[PDB]
Parts: sequence; structure tokens; C-alpha cells
Amino acid sequence: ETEVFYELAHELPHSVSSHLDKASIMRLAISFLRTHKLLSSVCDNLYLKALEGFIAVVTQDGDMIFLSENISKFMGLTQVELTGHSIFDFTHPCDHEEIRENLTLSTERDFFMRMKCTVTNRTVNLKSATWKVLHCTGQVRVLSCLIIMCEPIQHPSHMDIPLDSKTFLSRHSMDMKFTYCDDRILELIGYHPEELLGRSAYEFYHALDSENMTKSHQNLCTKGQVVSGQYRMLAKHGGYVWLETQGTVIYNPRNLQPQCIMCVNYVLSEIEKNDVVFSMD
Amino acid sequence: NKMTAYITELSDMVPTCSALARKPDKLTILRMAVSHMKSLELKHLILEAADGFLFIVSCETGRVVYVSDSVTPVLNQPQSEWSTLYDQVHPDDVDKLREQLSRRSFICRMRCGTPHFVVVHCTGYIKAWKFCLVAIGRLQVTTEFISRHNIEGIFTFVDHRCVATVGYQPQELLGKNIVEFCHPEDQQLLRDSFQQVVKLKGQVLSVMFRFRSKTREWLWMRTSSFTFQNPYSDEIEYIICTNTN
Ligand SMILES: Brc1ccc([C@H]2CN3CCSC3=N2)cc1
Repeated sequence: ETEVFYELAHELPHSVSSHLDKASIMRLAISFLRTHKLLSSVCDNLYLKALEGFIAVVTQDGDMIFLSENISKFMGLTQVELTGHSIFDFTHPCDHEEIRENLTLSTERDFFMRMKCTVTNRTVNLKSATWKVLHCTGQVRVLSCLIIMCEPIQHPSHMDIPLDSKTFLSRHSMDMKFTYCDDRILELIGYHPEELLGRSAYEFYHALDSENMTKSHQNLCTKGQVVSGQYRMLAKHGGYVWLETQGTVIYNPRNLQPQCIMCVNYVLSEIEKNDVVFSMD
Repeated sequence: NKMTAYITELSDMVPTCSALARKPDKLTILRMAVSHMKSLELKHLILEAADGFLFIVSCETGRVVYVSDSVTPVLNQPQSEWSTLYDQVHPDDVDKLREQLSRRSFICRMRCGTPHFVVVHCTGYIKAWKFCLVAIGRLQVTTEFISRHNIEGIFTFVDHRCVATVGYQPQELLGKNIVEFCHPEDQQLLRDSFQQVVKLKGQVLSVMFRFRSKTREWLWMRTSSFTFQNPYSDEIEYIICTNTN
């Protein structure tokens, strides 16, 4: 029974398969061919590396029948520890019900869920995991199925990837009043920090967009991390510009308190509708 | 019980095993799993999840050294057509691009063909090959004029459709109160709803009044007003109005 198991294990790296237990080579075997059942119905080192995220397939009743191999690079837990176990056993209960109804039943899904992280910004273990917000976009497909890619939002105090011209940092109160802005934004959007300071972010969005920000803002707060959609902030002397911003909530590491919201703001467009003027400013 | 449920599930999944008159044993069940995978995509998972595709460009000049075929499903272009990324991207993104040419990550709006652009989140890294970018671009999920007011009625925001709907360029309208443009007979009524939409915080009332045209013609108009609140403070920063001829 050990002989059969260890060449089952080693035709699933023989390094990692050398160490698998009974129950888990079972789960990995079972889920490998289950996944293959779905791929037949849909139809690498660089594909995998070139993702700021991992891919997961999750059933309508919640099982994780496949996760990205690079999973461990983002969340620490490797592919083999969590395959076949429930997603509900690794994400925030306050998010669970929302996860439930994303698994359920328009095909396209896009949301944020907090998982468990056991990789430090090296490695710690389950009793000391921290919750990590993941931006997930995918399809729900027919037994039902969820196919999402999950991107962690880079934390702006600890970044690995460079930033080009067309991005500008920003700090806000928790109600999103500008309480600090990048100096370049003037060249970008045409405001000095001076005017923006003490000003509600919400009197600079174009009106059709304000309702969609509220959701981004409440995601930001409830989860503390978020990516907005595209939206357009109104510009210096008329027109607007299009932005996408990663907004994360930063805490004082001393008094465990929310201190402010910092945002990286990718500018996606130059001024548009430059002639037209929208707001008093 | 769960090892057995794995025994049974495995066998149900092995057609070679579950196409049999009986249920064999674990040594065997383990053995036929082994041969059944000794017998025997990621890009499909990618394109099925995010509508992403892979591509490989030279960093030095920005010309493509590989394109995944997912380009055709993702953005309707032929793999044969996909050259230089600068030609594929919106002109206003060349600059952005050039400083992205360690890992890399950005956004840019690229053309689709049959001039329409689609914004695409790009992710990848630089590998040596005089170097190359290895990236994955993924796609995303998604008569009247609308104005917006401070609590007192002063136009804080209007879209260009005001000139088509009331004939005033935004600027004439902005800064002034609405009741400045209302007909005398209707003005408290306008103010009434303003006195009301706030009292009924959250959701809409609608009110109708004669608005002043630029050629001075009083025009019947219907305005659907609701207060908009800060999701944090519950501060009523403004009330949003769509004013409809
Ligand atoms: Br999510 C989210 C929504 C809004 C914001 C701030 C940042 N910023 C840049 C110009 S306009 C504006 N509002 C941050 C995160």
C-alpha cells in the first residue's frame, strides 16, 4: 500500500510528491482529473510567472478543485495544502455569503475576497495567518463552476514593481477627503495639492460615476483594500481624465488604528472634453 | 470514511475502472489510477477567466517576439497581424509604454479592428533574450441633463447636455441657485422639494417647474432629485439631480 501510493504520488515534482499523505494524493488525483473534465469543456513557466495572481476553479458548493501553482507565492499556502478543501475554510466569514452567491448561477463575475496569508511581505504558519484581500475576476460556467483569477493588490508601503509617469499617489481621510496629494498631479490633472487638501474626493468625480465609487469605497473600508473601476476625475480648466486607483487602508502599527487611506492612481487618459467645464472648481 | 469516499470518487472518475461490472480494491484501484494518468491548457484557464492573452516583446525596440493566439478571441486581432506594440496601443499611451520598457505591470488601451480601443491590464516581467518583456494582457468587467447641487441649490456640477436641454452653457448655470431660473409661481415648490429631499435623506422625490431658457422661454421640466451621502461619514455632500424636459 505504500508502493502503489508513492508511484501514484510520483505520476501526479517528485520532491513535493515524495512527502504527500494518504488523503492528499487522493485529493490531488481526484481533483486533477476533475479539472480535466472542465477543461475538455472549455476547449507555462512564463504564463505562470507573468501573473500578478493565481487562478482557481471553485464549485458551486464551494470546493477548490484547482488552484494556481504560484498560489504559494502570493498566499504562502502551496497548491497541495488547500486543493479539494473548501474555499469557505480559508476566507473571511463576512465575505462568505457574497462568495456563495458568486458561485451561484450573467456569466461574468468580479469581486474581492479576503483569504488567509502565511507569507510575510519568508514564511509563518496557520495560527498566525493574516487576511489578504484578493481581487477576483472570472466566469461562472456549466454542476456549476467558478473560474476566477485572483490578483493581490500591491501594498503601497512595500512595492516590488516600478511605476511609470502616469501614476500619482494620494492620501485621504477615511471619508476620502484629500489630506495629501502628489505634486505632479498638477502636470497630470492640473491641481496643486493646496486646493485639494481638505477637500472631498467626491466633488471631483463626474456625476455618472459617483454611485460606482461608493461601492469601491465601502469595499475599501470593509476589506481595507480595493481597486476601482475606470472613472473620471474632473480636471483643471475643464474636461476630465480617466483614473484607476488601488486604494488600501493603512494603520498605525503602534495603536492598531486606521490612520488613513493611501491610493496609487493610475492615469489612463489625457484630458478629455477639455472645452467643457463641469464643476465650480 | 473519507479515504473510502476518495477510493470511490477516484474510481468513479477513472472511466477504465468505473466501466467495470464490479468495484475492485485499493491496491488495484490505486494501480489503475496510476496507469490512467501515466497515460495522460493554462492559457485556456487564463483566457477563460479574464479574457487575457500572452505576448512577448523586445524591450530594446518594443517589437513582438511572440504572441499567443488568444489575441483573436480577446481583442479580435489576427495572430498574423500582431510588429511593434507601439502600433497596437493608443497614441497617448506610447509614453507610458516607453518607460515600462524585475517585473513590470501597467494598463493601456489597445485597438481592436474589424478605430476602437479597449483598455487592458498588462502584467509580466523582463527576461534576457537585447532583452524581452513577457506579458499577459487581460480585459475587464463592466431630452434631459444631469446636474448636482450643494444643499442650498447652487449648481456644483453640470454635464454638457444642459446646452441642449436648457440652452445655457454650463458656466452660466453653475454657481447660481436653481430657483434663480425657476418661475416665481413655482419657486417655493422647487424649494419645497429641496426642503424635502434632504428631510427624506437617501432617496428620490420628483418635482416639476418652469425653467428659464436662454431665449427666456419658460419651459416645463421634471427634476428627479435625491441626496447622495458619504459612504463613511453619511455626510450629505451633495444631492444629485437629473432635470428632464
Ligand atoms: Br477606491 C478609491 C477611490 C477614490 C480615491 C481617491 C484617489 N484619487 C486620485 C484622484 S481622485 C481620487 N479619489 C482613491 C481610491
